[PDB]
Amino acid sequence: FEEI
Amino acid sequence: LEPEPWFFKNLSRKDAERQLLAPGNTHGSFLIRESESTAGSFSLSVRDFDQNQGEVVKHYKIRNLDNGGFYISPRITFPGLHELVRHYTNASDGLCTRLSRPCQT
Repeated sequence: FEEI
Repeated sequence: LEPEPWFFKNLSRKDAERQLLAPGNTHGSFLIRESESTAGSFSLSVRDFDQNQGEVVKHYKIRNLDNGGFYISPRITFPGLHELVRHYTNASDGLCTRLSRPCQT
């Protein structure tokens, strides 16, 4: 999961 | 029952990648689907263009606010998905790319  | 163009209820993470990387789709192509991870949560899947990998799909967990609401980052919450999608469509504001067109099928 990519995050900000 | 009449979902949004970007809402793919039962689409898995793997097919989300497969569908978004398919022709007809481009940079900023995305969709929201049920999360593979948590109870009643949803995930955002977005196609992004980079230098080394070229076309790739990035997945974000969309968190639930207790008693209603959604956010990807704690510094900005939304009362609903429509608000969240409209927000990231007009500004990446931390995301890999701006949300453009929903995944086309």
